[PDB]
Amino acid sequence: RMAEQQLYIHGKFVAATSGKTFETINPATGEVLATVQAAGREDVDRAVKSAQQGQKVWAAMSAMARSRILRKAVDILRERNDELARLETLDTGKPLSETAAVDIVTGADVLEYYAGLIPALEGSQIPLRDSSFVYTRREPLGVVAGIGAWNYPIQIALWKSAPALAAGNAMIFKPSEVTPLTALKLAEIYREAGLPDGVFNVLPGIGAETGQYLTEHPDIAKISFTGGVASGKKVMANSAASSLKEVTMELGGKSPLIIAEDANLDLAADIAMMANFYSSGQVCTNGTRVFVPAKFKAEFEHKILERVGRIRAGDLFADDTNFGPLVSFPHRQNVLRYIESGKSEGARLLCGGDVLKGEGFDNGAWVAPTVFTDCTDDMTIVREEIFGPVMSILSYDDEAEVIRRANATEYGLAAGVVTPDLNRAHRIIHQLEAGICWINSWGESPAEMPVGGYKHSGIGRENGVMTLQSYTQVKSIQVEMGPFQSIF
Amino acid sequence: MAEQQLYIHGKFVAATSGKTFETINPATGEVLATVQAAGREDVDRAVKSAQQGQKVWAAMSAMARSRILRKAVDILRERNDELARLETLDTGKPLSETAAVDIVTGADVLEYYAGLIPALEGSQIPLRDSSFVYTRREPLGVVAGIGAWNYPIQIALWKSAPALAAGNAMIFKPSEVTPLTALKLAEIYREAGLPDGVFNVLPGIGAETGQYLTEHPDIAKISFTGGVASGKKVMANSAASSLKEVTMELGGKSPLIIAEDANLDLAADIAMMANFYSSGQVCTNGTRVFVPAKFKAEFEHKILERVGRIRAGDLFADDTNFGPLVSFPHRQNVLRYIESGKSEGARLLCGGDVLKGEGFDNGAWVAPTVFTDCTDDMTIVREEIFGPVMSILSYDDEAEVIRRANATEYGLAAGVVTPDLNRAHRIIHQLEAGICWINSWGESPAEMPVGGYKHSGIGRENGVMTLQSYTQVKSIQVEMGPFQSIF
Amino acid sequence: RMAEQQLYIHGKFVAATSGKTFETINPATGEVLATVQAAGREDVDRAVKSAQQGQKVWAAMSAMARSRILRKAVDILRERNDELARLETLDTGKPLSETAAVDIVTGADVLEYYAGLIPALEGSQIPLRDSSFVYTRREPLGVVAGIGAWNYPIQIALWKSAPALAAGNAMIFKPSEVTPLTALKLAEIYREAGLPDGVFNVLPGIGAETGQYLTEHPDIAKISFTGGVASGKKVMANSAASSLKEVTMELGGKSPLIIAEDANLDLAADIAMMANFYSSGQVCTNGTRVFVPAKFKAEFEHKILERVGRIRAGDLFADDTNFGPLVSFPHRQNVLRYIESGKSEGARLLCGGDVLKGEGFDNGAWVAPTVFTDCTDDMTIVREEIFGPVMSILSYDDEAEVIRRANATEYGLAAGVVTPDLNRAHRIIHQLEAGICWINSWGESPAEMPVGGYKHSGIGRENGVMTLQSYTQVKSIQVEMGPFQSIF
Amino acid sequence: RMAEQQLYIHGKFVAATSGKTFETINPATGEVLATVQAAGREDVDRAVKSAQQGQKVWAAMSAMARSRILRKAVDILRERNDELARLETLDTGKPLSETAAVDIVTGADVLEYYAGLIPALEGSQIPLRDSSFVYTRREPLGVVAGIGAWNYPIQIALWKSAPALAAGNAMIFKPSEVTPLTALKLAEIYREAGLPDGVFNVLPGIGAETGQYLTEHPDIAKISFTGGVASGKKVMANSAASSLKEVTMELGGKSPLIIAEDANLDLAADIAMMANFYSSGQVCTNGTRVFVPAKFKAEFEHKILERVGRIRAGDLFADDTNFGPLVSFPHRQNVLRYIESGKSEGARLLCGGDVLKGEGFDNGAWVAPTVFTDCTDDMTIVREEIFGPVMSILSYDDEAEVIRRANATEYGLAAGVVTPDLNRAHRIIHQLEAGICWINSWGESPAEMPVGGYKHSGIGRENGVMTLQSYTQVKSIQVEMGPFQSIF
Ligand SMILES: Nc1nc2c(ncn2[C@@H]2O[C@H](COP(=O)(O)O)[C@@H](O)[C@H]2O)c(=O)[nH]1
Ligand SMILES: Nc1nc2c(ncn2[C@@H]2O[C@H](COP(=O)(O)O)[C@@H](O)[C@H]2O)c(=O)[nH]1
Ligand SMILES: Nc1nc2c(ncn2[C@@H]2O[C@H](COP(=O)(O)O)[C@@H](O)[C@H]2O)c(=O)[nH]1
Ligand SMILES: [Cl-]
Ligand SMILES: [Cl-]
Repeated sequence: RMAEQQLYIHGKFVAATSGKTFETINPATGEVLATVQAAGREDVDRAVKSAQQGQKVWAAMSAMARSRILRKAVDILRERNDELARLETLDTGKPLSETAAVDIVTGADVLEYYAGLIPALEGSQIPLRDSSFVYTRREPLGVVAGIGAWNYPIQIALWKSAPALAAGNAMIFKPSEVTPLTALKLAEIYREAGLPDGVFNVLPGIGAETGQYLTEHPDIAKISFTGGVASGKKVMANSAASSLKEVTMELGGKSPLIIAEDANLDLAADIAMMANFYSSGQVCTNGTRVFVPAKFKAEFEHKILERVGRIRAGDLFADDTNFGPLVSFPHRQNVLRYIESGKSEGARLLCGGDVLKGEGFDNGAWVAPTVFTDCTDDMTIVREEIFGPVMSILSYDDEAEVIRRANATEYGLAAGVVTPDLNRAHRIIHQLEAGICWINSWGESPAEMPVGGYKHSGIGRENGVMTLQSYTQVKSIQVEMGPFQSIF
Repeated sequence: MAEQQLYIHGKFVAATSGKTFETINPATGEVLATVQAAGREDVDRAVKSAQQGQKVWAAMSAMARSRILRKAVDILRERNDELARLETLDTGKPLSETAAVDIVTGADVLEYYAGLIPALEGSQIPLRDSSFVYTRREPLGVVAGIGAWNYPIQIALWKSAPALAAGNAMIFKPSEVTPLTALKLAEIYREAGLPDGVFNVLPGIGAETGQYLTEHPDIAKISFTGGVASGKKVMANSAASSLKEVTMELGGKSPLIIAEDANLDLAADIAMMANFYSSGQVCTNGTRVFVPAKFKAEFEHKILERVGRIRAGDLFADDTNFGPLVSFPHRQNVLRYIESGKSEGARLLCGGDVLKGEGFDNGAWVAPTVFTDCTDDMTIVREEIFGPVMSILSYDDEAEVIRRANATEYGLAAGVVTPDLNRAHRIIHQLEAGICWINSWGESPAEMPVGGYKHSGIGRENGVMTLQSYTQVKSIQVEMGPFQSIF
Repeated sequence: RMAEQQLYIHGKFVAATSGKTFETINPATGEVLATVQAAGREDVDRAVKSAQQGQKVWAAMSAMARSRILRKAVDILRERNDELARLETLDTGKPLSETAAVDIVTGADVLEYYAGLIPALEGSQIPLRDSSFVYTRREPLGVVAGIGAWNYPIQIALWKSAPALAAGNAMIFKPSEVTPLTALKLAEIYREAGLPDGVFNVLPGIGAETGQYLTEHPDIAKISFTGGVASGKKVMANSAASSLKEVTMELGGKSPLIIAEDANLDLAADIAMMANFYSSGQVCTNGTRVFVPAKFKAEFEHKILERVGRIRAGDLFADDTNFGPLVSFPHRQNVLRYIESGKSEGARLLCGGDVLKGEGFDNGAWVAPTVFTDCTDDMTIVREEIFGPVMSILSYDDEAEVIRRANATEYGLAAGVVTPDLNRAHRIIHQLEAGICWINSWGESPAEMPVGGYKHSGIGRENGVMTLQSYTQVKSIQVEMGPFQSIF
Repeated sequence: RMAEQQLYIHGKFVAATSGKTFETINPATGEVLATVQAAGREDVDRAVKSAQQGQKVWAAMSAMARSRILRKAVDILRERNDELARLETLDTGKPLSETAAVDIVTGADVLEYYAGLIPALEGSQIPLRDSSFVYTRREPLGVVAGIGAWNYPIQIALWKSAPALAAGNAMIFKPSEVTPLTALKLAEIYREAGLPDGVFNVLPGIGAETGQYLTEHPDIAKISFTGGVASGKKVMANSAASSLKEVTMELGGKSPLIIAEDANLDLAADIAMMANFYSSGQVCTNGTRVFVPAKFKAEFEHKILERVGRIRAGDLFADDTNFGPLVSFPHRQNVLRYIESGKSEGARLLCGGDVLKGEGFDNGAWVAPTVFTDCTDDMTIVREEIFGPVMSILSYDDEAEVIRRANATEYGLAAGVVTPDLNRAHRIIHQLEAGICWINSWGESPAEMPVGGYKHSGIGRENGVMTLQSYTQVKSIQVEMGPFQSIF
């Protein structure tokens, strides 16, 4: 077993003063991975004052000095990629085949990206007249808070802290109570790279206490939240009631995958598989509404079933395992409730629909890869994000119809189209009300590419140059060199 | 005047609320007009009208949109005086202000954004020979603006100009105190060729019409200007309902720092313009004036001399430069703060009472008021008054004044008066405010982003960035290589 | 006959002091349109001193004051579009069906575009440390010169003067001696719009004198030239040798049009026609090397023959005329020599190849629309810009081959591909060495879109936000607020 | 002495086929440092073909892969700083106190800066209408050539190669024949960092042969030149006559230092010293015209004499040496000619004016720190760049006068003002016709700050984000999804 996990405040581990702890479970076995201390209201106050002190040191350094420190953190993350991925697999249940290739690789890609952009962060200068001009400064916000989710723990920590730190802020990061372990490791790595004490503090805890204490704190200038749509609305409200914080939200979706009448169905089946069953379906951007032309539906169903049969659940550290248990046993219960609603509302179950059983599965939170067909737009499984391995296949007749049905949702995160035709690909994508659109692919999220939701799926964006800027605030300065005229 | 209706889809329409309210002329106490209030059903009609207009509007070319907004600018320039007189009647601000500032600078911002529409561009990012990303800056759709009463038509233009320029339709709710010019603007936009529904105006009260807007599920963004308390309610309800993007321009308690090397005639002029324009009803006003102790007595003399030249009177008279407050309930709140200053030991330098006599007894007048000997714990020093109440505070050294200038939950504006190169930039760089003026006050060019730090605001208005903030980024990856599935 | 045309200097017409004149001819009839004064060395020096004085007034105005004046000029151009187009047709020989729909419309579009961008022209601000920061100004160059070509006289005058003026400069414009008339009209329009005197001066003359005097003048900060590749090299040399001027050059090309194996051949033929025979083939961006798959070549040739048979030469003011004479008898002589070279080098003449004869044609320099096929990469007509209505059709077998052959040229101006396939369209275009690339279209040049040549086809760009910036020069300013340390 | 120095082509040293060599002299002793092979016409052609091959590999890599390789070159340069600085001191005669603190540090600072910006290099996307859009690519130019100067050999090589490589190009670099050695070392360092073979080739040689072969080559797309005004005009002409290359030129200046009437004269004297005597006056940006108010002139002259007496010439490797010989004996002869010109025209010699003599100086190309006063705007030493340690002090009476005199020159490189007054500093700087402006300082050139000349002092800029973009060329691509309409 691991040692009791403490808070990370001001460059060292420190005991919480809340007197409270929680446990994180290994979802493959049900065993306790670690007991974790929970940050109380006073621990949060201590973290903010640590962050205020560190942020001043960090911002006073030169831009290239900050760049070099983050680059050293990148180097450590590349060296420790396999070790960090193994820890992430234990905490999340995701196969090592995923965590060692994606989670830290792409988290570090984003930190590496923003490290190089720090010196390009510039204000503007605006001439008004010969005797007066304006210039702007992109100043740090100060202390910002990141609230992470459990499906990509260290990647989310990196995607939130990289731009925040790169812009000259300190960040207090609260990982999900489900998956707190890699965030604490990241804090140690940042310190090892030379990040000033206090610039990245980590506070494990539960949302109702530690999360709320951060969102309410008067000296936190911005909150960045990743999680479910409902919890997001609550976070965003509480941030306004306290001190009118800036907000960023990356929430869930019900993203449509549109298969065009001229699509190759093997390619379409491969994209739908990767859009539904990666990380056991626990991805906010998953293409869980798969729209297929009626004339191709039966053949598409056959190709999905063939690929589903190739899914390899088992030992999460085995090279050939590509499917894991869900992150927790309560989450499995929620996915199973959705599956039962699909059955009772008349969707046709093509495969899966139950837990996995037998040696090596009975103690883990496993759900079989599940595919429903003959789905309709009013069904619960079609309208609501499930966050488990459940694909809904929907038939359609014409392009105008599928665009309307694709857009007829409160969600807005991602979308995609499969077509070899130039006009159809751009024409359709331009009409879809989603922030992340994939043509003949799914899932790739380059550090350069801003990502976030339309409508109820988000506020603001992550990644790209714009996100570095969104972690600064503009100060406009007018220099008046002419004589000032008063009307009094 | 005739009973004022809602403006929905290019025409005046009766409200379905069965409710009305009155707007009072603050100079006479008389009712200017009865105004229909938009109910929950009216808001839904406005949204559906806005959805229809926005699609027509967004389908036009960028230059087609530019030309239509430019035509609205031409109409606003022509009707500057007519609109200003209506603004004066509704707000109590002197015609000397409304005819020179309110429509002029409102139109300036609309004109600025009209020209930037064709420059609104996405990006393209190569990943590898076989895949690239490009982005679109798409309209949000239907957005809502909630205006304040101190600059009714200017606020309406500063919100609607970037929103319309970005391809959105806007539903605008003016303050119930000052609803009249927003309705005039709606007619002007239509006359310019704005498609029906792209700018709808829904007068009403904040507790009903404003709340219905913040709650509507099909509104993508709310832009609010007003007080801090009302703002927190707006931003909460916008999140609880449909997770709207939000922009907030709130009040402040902005510091004016007079340096030890400042010319005191210049410093006094800046302090005057920072406190008594629009009778002190300006969000950015420099209501905490920090003066070095060694010059405090002389500065107080120079302020008193200039206060003596203030000309209250007929708001349509050329030489009038001071008006009544926007309403009698607001005057009562301002008087509550003034009495707080007296009881907490601040020294009254001038004013502090209502104005009396022929032509003033019927208006909501408060005399220009100056407190000195102020300390950082006083209520008048800590809280926004939004009336003509200057607070003068003494200081000894530069480090102190910076700490005290920043020791506030507000973050809107700030300024320094000094002829020294290093001092001006050095001090300004350390102040926690979004709008900083050196050797001046109040100028807000269309090019210059403005908004608050800390409790004074969220987001910005004006400048290129605000046009972008009325769009949403769509990222599109083109994968020309063979897609690899691990299953 | 028109009245004698004078120089335009400092807001009024003025006699040249050179004592020299030239005539501009109506290319449809041979009649003298007007006698035109030629600017001498002293006239250029007067124009520069006028421009220097006007530029200071212009640059001192507010940004929106400049914007409003250029917009008034736009409004005048819209109102007089048909009158100016008729003058352009008389001077150039291009059909009114073209000049009234393109030349002034698109010239004014660019002026309107830049008029609106003036307030967005901004510098930068760069923090170095707490005690020092840098800011930049985008200052006007001062006095710049534009040298126009004869195929699009007023359009070029607008595309050069609009960004130059919007950036705060004065421009001295030298129109082609072939086509000086609309530039003089534009100068009056600017003044009527409120442009300060001296900000746009126009100096007709011949290239060997007036053009050379401008390129040599020591107080002209930049030369922008449109013309042939050969003449361009001469101008760029003289500008460097005299005073080290900044330079922009829009030269000719031999642009490839690649027809993919999956293209609809009616669409491909329509694009090829528009890419070769608009303005009687006198267009720098024309797609004069048409690459067609071997298996479709015969059918494509038939479709070209059918469309060529529809070309309607005749009265240039008639609605149905869509083909005009070449601008002059010397230019037709050169085109005729290229046609004869094609015949003698073994290319197969598909149609045309001769002068037009008979009533209405004997007085103009008309050449029949000409198409050569069976062309090979070594032929003179394939390698060299003809600037007449001469299409070369080349067969190809595979995609790698056609990209190689398309790129095997010193020219670099434009290119295009015809294909409905998403991957093919972007994949091919990304490999073509040209600045202006069209997918399933040809010729459109939006004000927003920077256009210019690779390799020998140009230096710099016109249109787009970047061209406004390129008519400014960057000044960097460091404010050092810390104590300066000397090592001596 | 060193072994015969070879060319660097395609990742290795290779013997030249020209049969020609030249020698580089140690300016402190007159000894031959090394015999160096000169690249011939055939050698330039091999280098270009090597560069074309390397550039294709380099450009095909990911952006972050290119960033990492340039960052490894940075790390090696930091490590080998002292070794490289000693070599630079031997080759240039600049004191080790300079070369070890400035030359490699600031060269590497720029490489490090551009390494981080590679992922931020983005094109644009422009919607035209629902059925058509434009997007742009910032493509590499291909093979570019940089031609270096002798005063900052490795710094110039880094400032040219860093943006060029970061933008995806290969560069062929020709160092000055006076100082060829550190460029060859840089070529090895790049390869050691993982730069693909051919991406950075170094061709020592003379300007009239090797330099000309580069400017003439048809497959080099851009020339970047740093040197004198005269040779620049020659280079820019030959580049146009051959293949219409893009050009950047960083030439000399006669930059003014304006001392305001409210300036502290100790600060002004310190700024004037650093603006004139660093690198023994061999800096293009030097403030060689020092304008002082008449009322302060006598006191300022005394303060200059005091500080000139503190200059410590001697052993270039001694810690306390801060002044060196000139780069070569022929260059000293030209500097002496300028000094005699000052005497013959009646300028008053305040100090210096002769060679240094005695043990340790008789064998080196030493010139004493020289200050002329009572200078006027028509004097040769005032009008012409000397590129030696020669300060000219000019009296003035009022602000308008000094701005006019500061600007009355063909040069435009730098300028500066000394004043504590807010309005005066910005007011004056905004009116000066120079690209590089310093307030209350001199000489600092941050990687973020674009630098280059107005008027005859240059074309284009170096450093800053704009210089990364200027090493790409814009390709505009229109996607037309609507039906194309032909008028034929
Ligand atoms: N998008 C998203 N949804 C989540 C996440 N965690 C839980 N959910 C969703 O929220 C609900 C349960 O959340 P809980 O109340 O257990 O935190 C379920 O609908 C579940 O799918 C998360 O990290 N991201
Ligand atoms: N690209 C281009 N070529 C031109 C232009 N004017 C003339 N030429 C070319 O120059 C040659 C003869 O014209 P000249 O410039 O000698 O009068 C021919 O090759 C002709 O096509 C022009 O404006 N653009
Ligand atoms: N600005 C500048 N001038 C130079 C440079 N090298 C030589 N010069 C100047 O050019 C002239 C000729 O010197 P040369 O080029 O033959 O060494 C002299 O006035 C010399 O000072 C250089 O690298 N930069
Ligand atoms: Cl491990
Ligand atoms: Cl009236």
